[PDB]
Amino acid sequence: NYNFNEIVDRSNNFSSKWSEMEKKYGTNDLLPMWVADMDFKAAPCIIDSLKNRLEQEIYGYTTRPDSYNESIVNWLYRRHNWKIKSEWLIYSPGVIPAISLLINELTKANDKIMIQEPVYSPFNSVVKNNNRELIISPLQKLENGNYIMDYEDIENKIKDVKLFILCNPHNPVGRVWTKDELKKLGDICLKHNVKIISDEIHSDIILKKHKHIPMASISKEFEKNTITCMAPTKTFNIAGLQSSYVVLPDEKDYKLLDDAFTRIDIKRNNCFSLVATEASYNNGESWLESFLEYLESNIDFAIKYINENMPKLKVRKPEGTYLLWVDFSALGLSDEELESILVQKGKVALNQGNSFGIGGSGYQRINLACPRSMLEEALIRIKNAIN
Amino acid sequence: NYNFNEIVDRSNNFSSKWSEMEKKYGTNDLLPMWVADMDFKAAPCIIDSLKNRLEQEIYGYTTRPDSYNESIVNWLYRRHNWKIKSEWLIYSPGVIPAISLLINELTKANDKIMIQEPVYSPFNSVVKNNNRELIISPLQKLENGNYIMDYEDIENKIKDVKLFILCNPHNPVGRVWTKDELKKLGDICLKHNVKIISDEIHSDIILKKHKHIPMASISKEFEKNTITCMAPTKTFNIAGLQSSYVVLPDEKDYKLLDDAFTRIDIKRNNCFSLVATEASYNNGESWLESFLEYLESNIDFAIKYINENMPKLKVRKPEGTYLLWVDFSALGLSDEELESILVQKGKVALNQGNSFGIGGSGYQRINLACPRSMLEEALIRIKNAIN
Ligand SMILES: *Cc1c(COP(=O)(O)O)cnc(C)c1O
Ligand SMILES: *Cc1c(COP(=O)(O)O)cnc(C)c1O
Ligand SMILES: [Cl-]
Ligand SMILES: [Cl-]
Ligand SMILES: [Cl-]
Ligand SMILES: [Cl-]
Ligand SMILES: [Mg+2]
Ligand SMILES: [Mg+2]
Ligand SMILES: [Mg+2]
Ligand SMILES: [Mg+2]
Ligand SMILES: [Mg+2]
Ligand SMILES: [Mg+2]
Ligand SMILES: [Mg+2]
Ligand SMILES: [Mg+2]
Ligand SMILES: [Mg+2]
Repeated sequence: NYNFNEIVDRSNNFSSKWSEMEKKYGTNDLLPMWVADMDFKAAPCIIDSLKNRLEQEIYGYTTRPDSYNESIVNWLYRRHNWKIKSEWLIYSPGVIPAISLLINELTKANDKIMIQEPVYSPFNSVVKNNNRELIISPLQKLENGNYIMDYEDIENKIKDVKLFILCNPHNPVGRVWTKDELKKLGDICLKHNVKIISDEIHSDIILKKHKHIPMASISKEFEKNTITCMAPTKTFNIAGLQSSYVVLPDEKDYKLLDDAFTRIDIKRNNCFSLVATEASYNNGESWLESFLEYLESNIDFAIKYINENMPKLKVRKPEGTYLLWVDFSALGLSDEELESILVQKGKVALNQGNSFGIGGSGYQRINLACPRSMLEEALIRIKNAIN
Repeated sequence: NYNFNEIVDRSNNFSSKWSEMEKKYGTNDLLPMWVADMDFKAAPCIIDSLKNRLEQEIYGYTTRPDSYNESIVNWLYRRHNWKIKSEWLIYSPGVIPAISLLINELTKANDKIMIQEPVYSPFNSVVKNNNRELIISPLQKLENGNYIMDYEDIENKIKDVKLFILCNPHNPVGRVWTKDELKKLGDICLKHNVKIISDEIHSDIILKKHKHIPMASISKEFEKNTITCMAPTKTFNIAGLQSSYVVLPDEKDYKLLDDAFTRIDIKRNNCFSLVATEASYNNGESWLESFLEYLESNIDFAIKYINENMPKLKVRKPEGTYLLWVDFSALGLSDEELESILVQKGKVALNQGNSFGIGGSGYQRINLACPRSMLEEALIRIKNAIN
């Protein structure tokens, strides 16, 4: 037991979630339920690792000890049944930096790169900002409200594509893809000699009855065709420490990314990231399991509240991530109108669905990694906004 | 007064200086006097800013409050008499990453970039790793042992150059360029429409009777032709925190670098870098002044020791930086022989002059930002090596 009910003031915590809404929504005087970090304290093991490193009193250039990558190897093996080699790992300050460099190195200007919308908006922008062409294969929104891949669409568009960027679990719709769904996609990509970059940052935030399957874990051929991005940051609420890794089982790919990070001279973890990453994987599993029980309770509470109190809204329980994807289309409001009522009448900040691209219109994304009290206040504000 | 004589054992401090010699020198069992970080504890104000941040116990995405760039603006004004606008500042995790992106955006493949050797080795590799053409204008080593710029050579090689990368103060030779030296260089570059990137990371480490002059501060004409990189990291020994900034008074340059950082999605300080940077500039001046007295004492001690005890070596007192550039050529040993006898017999790890490019042969670089006891030991081991 860790006390996830505890409310922590973040008004003095140099938090973008609490302090950068003015830019985006027009004011900071809103209840923030938008950007994906949590309103929970880091695991005690993380905090103590930071304290111990702080007490050294010298903060020079940091070497990466073998125990760091060993912690990552062991995490992936015991949590995801995927045994990797330490030699396959590259440090990156974040997932999107790594994907950016990978796009620059693995493709030529104007090459086609495929994603599936609605999705995390940096997928769309990182392609365009690198002067490659973005090809969107929208997820299919079924008449039952759920989302699946559009395999027929992918096969129709795949012929001149060079890379496919997968979100697994998929933010914002909350899908934890099954082995069979991943096998179908992976076989298509292999048939067409398309490499997959799998963004698996949400890999540890998986609800009951679901299991994360790394795309690269399915078979040795999928392993060699997949470059995987993961991090401790979403799992343990340590984005402010900046730490991620890339698993590249193909040495040609490894060399290209290693050379790219040499080119921009980004090689070392900061000193706190170093210790917190190792501490989170070696010692954070008990906190994580407790977090996932608390999160599932928040999810169930939120869905029940919505279905009882805002019955015009439609919501499907996510299989993973701590983000809820809620359909407001029955209100008959344009996306701008919906944002305006939520901000001005509700005083609540949710992520606008349209920001995730095709299939986002009419939706809003709500962050449930917060104390129940804060979640309830958010739901009350939404109820007031739409009434 | 601060206790610079205190030895801080860095064996458990995940320090690259103490733990990465095996790669470069064959063995970890050497006294490290190479990589430029200090063997001193951080200023109290830094340690405590980190502790107070740590005790908030939430490490999510970090906003940059106005106070952070205000600290930088105020520092540049009161320390260097250079009044900048906060709107000119772009965050970078380091100086070389910023220069790398600057090179990619301000020039085309195979364009010419000029540097002055011997110089910090990333200046050479950042140009070549970006597939630009490197035009070296060696510094002129005078028969009195000092270094000046080779203006004739610059004028002869500059006609087709796009960018000039200036080191001010110049690592490793320790020059603090005078206003007149900088004016002469700047005018040559302006005549030929050559933009100057000025790496001024050593700007605060300035010895008595010398004064740092930002190239961009000389005039408005110079300001619009100059892009400046600075950081708290060398000053305050916080390279493990990762923080630097770029001053771009030209809005077109600002937009190109802003867009580059958007492309690789590196925008936010880590949470600890944020608080330490502001604390160092708002509260660290007293520590800095004390450090500069201790450093100058160490320099005077080392030069006296060398001239008395290793009289075939030649050394000139640095005007800036904490790095001592010592000529071993009178021993009649090759660079290879020299390196062997220092590592294997002295058991001392110095930076080999040849790593700094043209004009480095015969030289070794020693880091003097350590307790006197450690400096004495290094000098004793160098003496033992060459006897
Ligand atoms: C939050 C998030 C990230 C974070 O990216 P960084 O560049 O590591 O900050 C990456 N991918 C997805 C799908 C996310 O939701
Ligand atoms: C130490 C040093 C740097 C540091 O580079 P970062 O990329 O900030 O680590 C840059 N320039 C010079 C001249 C240096 O001596
Ligand atoms: Cl379904
Ligand atoms: Cl309703
Ligand atoms: Cl002489
Ligand atoms: Cl001698
Ligand atoms: Mg301790
Ligand atoms: Mg097959
Ligand atoms: Mg397997
Ligand atoms: Mg209903
Ligand atoms: Mg406090
Ligand atoms: Mg702000
Ligand atoms: Mg010209
Ligand atoms: Mg002599
Ligand atoms: Mg003595």
